[PDB]
Amino acid sequence: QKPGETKEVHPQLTTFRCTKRGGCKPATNFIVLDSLSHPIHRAEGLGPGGCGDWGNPPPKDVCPDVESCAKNCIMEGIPDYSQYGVTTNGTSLRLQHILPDGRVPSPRVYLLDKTKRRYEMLHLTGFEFTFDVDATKLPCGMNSALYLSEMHPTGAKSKYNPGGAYYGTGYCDAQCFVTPFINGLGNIEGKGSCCNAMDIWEANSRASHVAPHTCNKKGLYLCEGEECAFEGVCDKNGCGWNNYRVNVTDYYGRGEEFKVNTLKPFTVVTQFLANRRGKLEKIHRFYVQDGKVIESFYTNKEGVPYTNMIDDEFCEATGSRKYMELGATQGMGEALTRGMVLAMSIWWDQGGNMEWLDHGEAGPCAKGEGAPSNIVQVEPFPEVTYTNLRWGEIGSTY
Ligand SMILES: *[C@@H]1O[C@H](CO)[C@@H](O)[C@H](O)[C@H]1NC(C)=O
Ligand SMILES: *[C@@H]1O[C@H](CO)[C@@H](O)[C@H](O)[C@H]1NC(C)=O
Repeated sequence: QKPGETKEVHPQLTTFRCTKRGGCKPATNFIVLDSLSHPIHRAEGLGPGGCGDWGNPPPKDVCPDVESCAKNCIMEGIPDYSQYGVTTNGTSLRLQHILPDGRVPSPRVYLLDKTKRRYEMLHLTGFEFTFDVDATKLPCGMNSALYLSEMHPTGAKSKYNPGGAYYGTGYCDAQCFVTPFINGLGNIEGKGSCCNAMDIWEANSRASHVAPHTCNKKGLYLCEGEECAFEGVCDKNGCGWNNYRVNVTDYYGRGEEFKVNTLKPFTVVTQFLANRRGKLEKIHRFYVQDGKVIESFYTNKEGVPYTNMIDDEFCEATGSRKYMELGATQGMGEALTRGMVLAMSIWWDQGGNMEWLDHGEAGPCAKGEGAPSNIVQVEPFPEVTYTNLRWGEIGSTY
């Protein structure tokens, strides 16, 4: 859409680049909200309303073609990110789901490089990514997420998309969802926005999930028809890793009786281990709390290979068919090596209560506990804070 008059004021976030010899060194980065979360309205004289809702093409009368959509739909800058539940303080990023004015911004943001015009590209095969988190105010049904998508570095800045990454354009993931704009351009044919995605962190205070998602396409692919579906170009399900699903029920939760106690803040380490030819082979997650390393659990379920790490053998044995067919752990790693954009978000799920994260086989939450109508009785103001984002050499971030 056309950038409007209103100025965009991005929150600044200090992050770190780490090596064993040099330790962790500060770097200046900026934070940008998703393009379609900025105010999107019609050009002067066309009346009130936006340019389409999630899941659909843009409206045909303001957008009959890309060129008309590019002048008839306006995307305003956000001068005060706090009005969308997004604030920073030095090395910390606070995401608030619900505000006191009653809105539910549910923010999704990306990490911009120091120029503000290009996303920070992370290349993590053979390296590790680490962060500290406070998950106390995330009850059953909430999802705080921190992940990588293979978005274009400038947000696909182009003739009809002059805003680019400065405005948060170019979102994609492995779900191939239909959005009214893709790469900042009206999505006239209602295609889906597809790309490889590494779900580093999807969690609340009750459960923690990790999952790589492969696609057989490089970068953002605009799919049509069956390309967008389950047997198409991307792996919807991913290769999931959750202590509850592998029958280790005392690892993570609210209380001293769990090895990772979500009543207190903790550190989350994720290592992308490669073979001697440079291809990703294993994904290893462990935690640090109160100055002590907390090793990963090992699997404990009949029919699941004994492992403390994500790998092809584990993914295949747990039924992750599309993950294997669309590239497997090596394919995930090839996307990581090309370069990925960091996304952070906080959201709930009116349709299914986030059951795949923390109910049944996945956690301790009861049927209905995760509904939004019930979340607000437990915690009226859900939020998450991420602090000291840092990445680099194996063994150097913690
Ligand atoms: C920013 O962080 C410092 C602690 O490092 C804290 O003392 C201060 O209250 C924080 N600022 C805001 C606006 O919360
Ligand atoms: C789950 O773990 C318990 C031990 O805590 C064990 O008795 C049970 O057999 C395990 N279940 C499966 C399906 O392996």
